[PDB]
Parts: sequence; C-alpha cells; structure tokens
Amino acid sequence: MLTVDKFTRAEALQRASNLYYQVLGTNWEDGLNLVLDVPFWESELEKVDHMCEPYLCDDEIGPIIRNLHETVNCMYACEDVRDHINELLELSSRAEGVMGSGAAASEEVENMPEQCGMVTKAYEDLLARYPEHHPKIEQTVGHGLAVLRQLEKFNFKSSHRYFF
Amino acid sequence: MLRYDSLLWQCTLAAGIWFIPQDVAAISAFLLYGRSKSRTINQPVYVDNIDTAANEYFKRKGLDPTKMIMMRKSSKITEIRYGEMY
Amino acid sequence: NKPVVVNTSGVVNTAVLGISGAWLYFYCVPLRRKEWYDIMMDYVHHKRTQYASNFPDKAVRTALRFAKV
Amino acid sequence: MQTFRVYRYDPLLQDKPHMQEFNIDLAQCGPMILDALIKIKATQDSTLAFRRSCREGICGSCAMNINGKNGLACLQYIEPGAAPIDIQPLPHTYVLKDLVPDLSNFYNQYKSIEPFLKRRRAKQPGEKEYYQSIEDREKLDGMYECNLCACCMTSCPSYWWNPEYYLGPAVLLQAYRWIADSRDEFTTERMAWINDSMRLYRCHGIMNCTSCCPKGLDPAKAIAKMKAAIAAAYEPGWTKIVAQESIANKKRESGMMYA
Amino acid sequence: ARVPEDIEFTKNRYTRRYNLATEDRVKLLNWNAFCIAVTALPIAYVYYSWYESSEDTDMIYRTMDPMREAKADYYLPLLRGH
Amino acid sequence: ANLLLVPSDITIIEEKNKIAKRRIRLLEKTGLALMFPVFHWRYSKLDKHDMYNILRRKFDPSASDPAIDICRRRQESVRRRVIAQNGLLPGLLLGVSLPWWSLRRYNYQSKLIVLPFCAYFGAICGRIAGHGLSWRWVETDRQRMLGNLPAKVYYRPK
Amino acid sequence: SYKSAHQETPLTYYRATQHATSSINHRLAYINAVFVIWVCDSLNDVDQ
Ligand SMILES: CCCCCCCCCCCCCCCCCC(=O)OC[C@H](COP(=O)([O-])OCC(O)COP(=O)([O-])OC[C@@H](COC(=O)CCCCCCCCCCCCCCCCC)OC(=O)CCCCCCCCCCCCCCCCC)OC(=O)CCCCCCCCCCCCCCCCC
Ligand SMILES: CCCCCCCCCCCCCCCCCC(=O)OC[C@H](COP(=O)([O-])OCC[N+](C)(C)C)OC(=O)CCCCCCCCCCCCCCCCC
Ligand SMILES: COC1=C(OC)C(=O)C(CC=C(C)C)=C(C)C1=O
Ligand code: SF4
Ligand code: F3S
Ligand code: FES
Ligand SMILES: [K+]
Repeated sequence: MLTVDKFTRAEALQRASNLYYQVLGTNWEDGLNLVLDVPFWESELEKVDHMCEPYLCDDEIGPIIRNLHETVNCMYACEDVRDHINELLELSSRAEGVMGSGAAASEEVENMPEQCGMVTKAYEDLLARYPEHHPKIEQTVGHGLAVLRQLEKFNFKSSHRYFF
Repeated sequence: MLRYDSLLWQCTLAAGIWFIPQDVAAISAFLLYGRSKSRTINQPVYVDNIDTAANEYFKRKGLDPTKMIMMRKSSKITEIRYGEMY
Repeated sequence: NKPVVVNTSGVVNTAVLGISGAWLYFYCVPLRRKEWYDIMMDYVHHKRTQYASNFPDKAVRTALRFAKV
Repeated sequence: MQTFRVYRYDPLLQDKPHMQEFNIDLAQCGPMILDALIKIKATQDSTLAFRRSCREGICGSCAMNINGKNGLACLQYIEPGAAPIDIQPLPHTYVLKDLVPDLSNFYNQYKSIEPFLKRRRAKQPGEKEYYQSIEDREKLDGMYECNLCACCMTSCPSYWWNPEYYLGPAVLLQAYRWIADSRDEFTTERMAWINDSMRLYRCHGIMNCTSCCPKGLDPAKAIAKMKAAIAAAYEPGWTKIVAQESIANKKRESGMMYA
Repeated sequence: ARVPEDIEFTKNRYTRRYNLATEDRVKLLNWNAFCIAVTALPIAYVYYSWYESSEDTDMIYRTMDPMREAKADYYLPLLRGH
Repeated sequence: ANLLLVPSDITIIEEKNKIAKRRIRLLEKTGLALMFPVFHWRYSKLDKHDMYNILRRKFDPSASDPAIDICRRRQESVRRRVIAQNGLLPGLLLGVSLPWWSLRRYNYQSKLIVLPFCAYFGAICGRIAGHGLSWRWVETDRQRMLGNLPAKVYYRPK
Repeated sequence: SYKSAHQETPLTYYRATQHATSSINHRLAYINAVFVIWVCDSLNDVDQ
C-alpha cells in the first residue's frame, strides 16, 4: 500500500483486533449493514494488512490477522448465497401480484425445486469451508433457507432444527 | 377482501379529514398573498363605455386610433393592441 | 428621533439565533428527519431481482442492439 | 341460524383459496367461535382444519382472524347478526391448510433471542434459589404471561412488510422480559444484540399488537421501554461484546442463535 | 419464469461473483458522488448572490463612505415607516 | 361593468423607441417554448407572449435618452428570465432517468415512492442552475422590477 | 406435491384502530408539506 504512516506493533495489534470484532459483531443478515460497512472495512483492511505485514509470524498479531481474513472470506461467501435467496423470494413475491391479488403478477420461477437444491448445497459447502463461523452462516444463509422452505417444501439437513 | 373498517379505507378517510382542511387553508393563504400583490400592481378598474374609454386613452397617450386593433376578449373584457407589432 | 447611535447588535443577534435555531433544529433534532430512511427500509430494501425484466434495461439493450453497439 | 364464512385451501389441489359459507344454529352451539368451528367440522364438513388444544385460552393455538381483528377463537364470542361472521387464517401467513397458518419463522425468531437465564458463575454447590425481591418480580408481571398466540405478530404492519428481518412484537417483548429479569447477568449482551435497525427499530408504534393481545398484555409499551434503555446505555464497545458472544456460540448446533 | 442453475458462488474475499450486493455498493458511491456535486449549487448561490437595490449603492459608498467609517445622521422615521 | 386592457406605459415607450427587429437567439427560442402557459384570471404578470414581444424589438445601444435606457434594461432582465427556463427540462429529465436506472431492479412500490420526489428535486436543481447561469442572482432590485413590469394594464379613466 | 398458499395483503380487511390511522398521518406529514409547496409553486407559475 502507498502510505508514509508508521505504526507500532501495539497500534497494529489494536487496529487489527478492532476490525476483526467489528466485522464479526456486525449483523450480516441485514443487507444495508454489509453494503454500507464493507466500503469502510475494505479501506481499513488495506491499512491493517500494510502495518501487520511484519507481524504475520507474530504470536499475537498473526492469529488476529488469520481470523480476520477468514471472517472476511465468510462474510463475502455468505452474503452471496443470501443475495440469491433474496432474489428468489422477491421473484416469488412479484409473482403474487399487486396487493396479493395477482392482478399485475410476474411469471413465477419454474425451476424453484431445483433452485432450492442449489442453495442448500451452497449452504452445506459454506458450513464445511468455514467451520468456525457456523453462527454467522446460520444467521444469514440458514435463516434464508428457512424462509424459502415456507414457500417450497424441500429437504435439507438442518430443516428440523428450523422447525420444519 | 374489501371492508369499510379496513386499515386502507379508514386510513384514507382519516388522512383526508386531517390534511384537506390544513391544505385548503395553506393554499388559500398563498392565493391571498397573490391577490395582495396583484391588486397593488394592476387593480381591475371598471369603465362604463369601452369606446369612450379607448378614445381618452388614445388621446392621452398620443396613439393613432387607426393603428390600434381593439378586440373583445370576453363578454366583460375588451383589449386594445398594437396592430403593427412585430 | 435623531439618536447619535443605534443599537443593532441585540436585535440582529436575536434574529440570527431564532433563524439559525429553527433551521438547525429541523435538520438535526427530530426523528422525523429519518422518515425517508424508514420508508426506504420498510418498502424498498431487500426487494430487488436481476432475473426479472424492467424497462430501463430493455431500453438500453434495444438501443444498443439497434446501433450495433 | 348464524352464517359463518370460512377460508378454505387444499394444499394438494392448490386451487385458489375461497370462502365457504355455512349455516349453524347457535341454540345447539357453544358461545365461543371455536365451538362453531368444531360443530361445523363434526356435522357438515369434516375436512375443515384448524389448530385447537386448551379451549380456555392458555395454549395459544387457536389464533385466527375473526371479522378483521386477530384473536383466539376459544375466547372470542359469537356475535349473532345478519352479517356473516368471516373467519380467516392469521394475516399475511403462509396457509398450510384451511385455517392452519405457518408460524415456523415466529418459532425461529424466538429461538434467536435465547430465552433462558444466563449467569456468569455456575450455581455454587450448596446454593438455594437466586435472590429476587417481590418488587423485582413485579417488573416481570405483564411480560411472562405471553402465550405465543402470535396475534400481535400478525397484526403489526411492520411484520407484514419485513417478516424475515423484524423480530416482531412478541419476540421483542420476550427479549425485554429477559433484559428486565434481575437474575439474568447478560443484560448488556442482550441489549447489544437487539440494538439493530431491522430487529427493533422497525416498530413505528401502530399499537395493533396491544389492541389485539388476547391475554391483555402491552407489547407496545415494552418495546418503547427497551428502546429507551438501549439509547441511554449504549457504549462504543457494544459491537465487540456481540462479537465475543458469537465466538462463544461457535460449537452450537445448526439453528437460529445469538451471533 | 426461469433462473440460472449453474451459479458459481463466491468462495472467499479474492474469488468473488458479481451479485446485487456489489451493485448496491456502486449505487452508494454514485449517490454519494451526486451529493458532493449537488453541494456546488447551494455553495454557488451564497458566493455569487448579491442583495443590492440599484447601481447607486456602490457609487454612494465610493463618494460618501469610502472607508466604511463615515457616520450618517439617523432620522428614525425614514426606515421605521412612521 | 366593462373592463379595458390597454398596453402599459412601458409598452408604449418600447413601441415608440423600437428601431428595428431583433434576432431571437436559439436559447431564447427554446426558453420561451419550454415556458409554462399562464392562465390570466386577472392580469398582473408577464407571460411568454409578452416576453417574446419584448425580445423581438431592437433598440439603439448608444442612445442616451433615459427612456430608451429603461427599455434596454427591461429587455435585458426579460432575456435573463427567458434563457433561465432552459434548465428546467434537463433537470426534470435527469431527475427521473438517473433515479429510475438506479432502482430499475427494485419493485414497483419503490419507484412510486422515490421517482416523484427525485423528479421535483431534479427540476428544482435544474431551475436553480438555470437562473444562476443566466445571471439572475446578480441582478439589482431595480433591474428585476423593470423586467417584471406588466405589459398590459387595466385602463384607469381620468 | 403439496404447496402452501400466500394470503393477500392484510390492508384490505384488517380492522383499523385510531392509533394506526393517526400514526400514518404522522409518517405522511412531510409528504403533504412537499405536495403543498409543489401546488403553490405551480400556481405561482400557471395562475394569474
Ligand atoms: C422535495 C425535495 C426533495 C425530494 C427528494 C430528493 C431525493 C434526492 C436526494 C439526494 C441527496 C442524497 C440522498 C441520500 C443518498 C443516500 C445516502 C446513503 O446511502 O446513506 C445511508 C442511507 C441513510 O442515510 P443517513 O444520512 O445515514 O440517514 C438519513 C437521516 O436523514 C439522518 O441523517 P441526518 O442526521 O444528517 O439528518 C438530516 C436530515 C434532515 O431531514 C430533513 O431534511 C427532514 C425531511 C426528511 C424527509 C424528507 C422526504 C419526505 C418524503 C418521502 C421520503 C422517502 C421517499 C424517498 C425520498 C428520496 C430518497 C433519496 O437530512 C436527510 O434526511 C439526509 C439528507 C438527504 C435527504 C434526501 C431525501 C429527502 C430530501 C427532502 C428535502 C425536502 C424536505 C421537506 C420536508 C417537509 C417540510 C419542509 O440509508 C440507506 O441508504 C437506506 C436504504 C434502504 C433501501 C435500500 C436502498 C439501496 C441501498 C444501497 C445504497 C443506496 C443509496 C441511495 C439511497 C436512496 C435511493 C433512492
Ligand atoms: C440574546 C437573546 C437571543 C434570543 C433569540 C430568540 C430567537 C427566537 C425568536 C425569533 C427571532 C427571529 C424572528 C424572525 C426574523 C426577524 C423578523 C423578520 O425578518 O421579519 C421582518 C420582515 C421585515 O420586512 P419589511 O420589508 O416589511 O420591513 C419594512 C417594515 N416597515 C414597512 C414598517 C418599514 O418582515 C417581512 O418582510 C414580512 C414577513 C415576516 C414573516 C415572518 C415569518 C416568521 C419568522 C419567524 C420564524 C420562527 C420559526 C421557529 C418558531 C416557530 C414558528 C411557528
Ligand atoms: C401485497 O403487495 C404488497 C406488499 O407486499 C407485501 C407490500 O409490501 C405493500 C406495502 C408497501 C407499499 C409501499 C405499498 C403493499 C401495500 C402491497 O400491496
Ligand atoms: S404478546 Fe399477546 S398476542 Fe403476542 S404472543 Fe404474547 S399473548 Fe399472544
Ligand atoms: S403494532 Fe407493530 S409497530 Fe410496534 S407498536 Fe405494535 S409492534
Ligand atoms: S385452544 Fe388453547 S388458546 Fe384457544
Ligand atoms: K437483567
């Protein structure tokens, strides 16, 4: 990164830990939380990487950086699946029509049984890839699949733990 | 589906009763401020006979009565205009 | 009727405070000021699809197709 | 001879839902609406489907929409008149069959608030009940009687629009019940989690939740108190607190949880 | 309608699919850019706007009050309206 | 009774002094065309037709007669008003198109909520920009008054 | 083989309370003010 600012290892540790908990604490399910925050997170993450490059092997800073990277990876991956679920549910809502009447109704997803098989596979892939972020995966993608289940009757492993 | 006690119909009558009075007053105040300015800039002045009035005007302003097209815009409105106006 | 000086600081400052106070209050204090955020959050947020046709995309697309890009 | 129009949907035919009119003699029927529905099922049309257990208003299973306003059929009274009594499922809910709604989202949202007492120190051996004064117990009076009927939920215009993001009146009142329980020691954690634009501040004070509550509770008042407490007690470090609790739930099973 | 069935979902922060969340972030930037540009309207009004009755005002100051120190005898009735 | 609308005194002077016709520029033409019509329940304000007449006359730029100077000042104030009307249409067009493209993937409700307000805001912004670039913000109170004097006035006998 | 139904908008039938109509009049307050300004602007431009 192009910068002339210099930071101590203590300052570098503080910045990295602040960003890690900020990301892990923010509610990922609300889209506006990620849309508004990610621009600020990306600017900070670039600065954190530059100042923590010497301390990648450090016993304290190193683990923080590794967790921070993993959290950002999980944040982007989970947001992608829930974005597609939101697309499916909004296609379904538009199909209901104006006022629910069906008056000016859009055409209704035809491969919905198959689009629900795609999402559930993605959900399970996230669970395996990010084993230490299940609480966040369930907050975003898990709950998203529970909403879809109310529209289409499909089977996924955690369906019973979502009251289905 | 449709009911009189519905949230839609009761929120549409409530809004009308609540806002239409406020609005009528608000627009009226603007209309009143408009009249106050208009009556101070060109107050409508009523003349008895249009033909006599037109003559006094042409005489007072030094305008040739032949070059002025007088037209009746409405039952209670006449209008003198320049006939040689670009 | 012919004072040597006229005191204007008090009156002008009073008007400044009143005008500034009303404008700053309206812009900062009321929660109504976030009414446009609430309406958008309630009815507009998380209600979008890329798999549904809309006129602006159709218009841009046809006009491009017409001009051979 | 009252007329009862009832919403009907077959999950298999998947034909457009319709209102079917039945005629019942109130002389041979119980005063409550649920009695009329049972009589219709027993005599005329046994296909009619509806949830009912307690018959006394306590289970919270007979929540329906009667003549426009949500309520429990077992506590609702039949009001005879020329106008047919219209009975429909809970508003803006997915209908599994006839008058049986789909309240799975409501159950999931409740599991999210983690409604179980949390303490930093495990009960020491040889310890009796955790101390609570009568006055402290009085604070939890109007909040612990909620039967989860879900009427207040399906009466909020804000839950109609954003069901999957707004926790809803009932869940929010239950969250205040655990934020107000002197014995709970995770007050700050609960307030930090609930302090979200979508979860809490989607309540615009319509007051439909309090008007339709069958148990006479006031979910609207509780949400107002919870918003005032959060605003006064907010600190910059709350976000970190939420993150740390999320790390503590890392090994939890697959279901809604604090995160 | 129908929907694509072979979507390659994002796997990490450096292998990302273009979705409507990223489009929404571009919208945030573009709307915020408009706000920066529209600030030039109110700022330009305050800078370029002059409240003067005629061209006389400046001539009066050049010939009677050049230093902005000359003191005028005050006749209250003039501007008091009475 | 009967009313009589006659050319105002400013109109009389402008007609006496006009030396020739004056070419209307392209922006003046468009500005007049894009100007909303005015319904004269009572006559107190200038409309697009009166403004054209003012702009179609020509006056001697050197003439030192005080009367001619008033006419030229008025014609300049009318010109700034007319060319300022060219900014409303650009504003309203961009005030609908840009928001609509941005919300093109969102539901109908969102376009109904947003587009009407952005349209008025864009039109207002365009009007501000047009009046600003037409030098209306630097006009004196004497210039603006002379440009707003009515062209038709009810006759007052005696 | 089985599918659930989605009930129509509740606005058309749900009973209206006086606190719910008045809460709307509050959320629509700024919308009316803009409307009135537009009317006055239009009148100042197309009338008298
Ligand atoms: C009539 C003329 C106006 C017509 C409308 C003009 C519209 C164009 C405006 C252009 C300027 C920029 C506007 C904001 C851009 C976005 C900024 C942003 O993203 O910030 C986070 C933004 C909120 O910003 P915030 O600054 O943190 O909080 C705002 C609060 O005001 C708290 O902020 P505060 O503490 O600084 O409080 C100051 C408050 C002070 O508040 C006021 O001035 C009071 C009036 C408030 C209500 C006014 C509108 C009433 C009509 C209905 C409004 C709702 C419908 C939509 C309206 C247009 C929205 C653009 O000022 C504001 O509200 C913020 C300034 C801009 C307001 C623009 C809209 C209203 C202009 C009204 C002017 C005339 C009002 C007259 C009222 C009557 C009496 C005279 O949140 C969201 O983006 C939520 C989105 C939810 C849905 C998903 C949308 C997609 C998500 C991806 C990004 C999208 C970006 C674009 C969003 C808008 C799309 C239409
Ligand atoms: C140190 C102590 C500080 C105390 C601060 C107190 C602040 C609060 C009190 C108000 C101060 C500001 C008053 C307004 C500005 C001064 C007056 C002014 O400009 O008018 C004279 C101007 C003077 O113009 P003029 O051209 O007529 O003056 C010539 C007068 N003659 C003919 C007699 C010579 O008035 C007008 O032009 C007429 C219209 C006046 C319209 C006033 C509208 C309301 C203004 C107040 C709004 C308050 C909003 C917030 C409160 C809630 C409102 C509902
Ligand atoms: C059934 O279709 C409709 C919605 O979906 C639930 C709405 O969100 C809303 C609420 C939001 C707006 C802006 C109309 C209504 C009224 C509507 O008709
Ligand atoms: S608050 Fe009232 S209506 Fe809501 S679940 Fe509890 S008892 Fe039922
Ligand atoms: S009706 Fe809904 S908006 Fe709040 S006051 Fe009750 S939960
Ligand atoms: S049957 Fe239990 S609440 Fe009515
Ligand atoms: K507690």
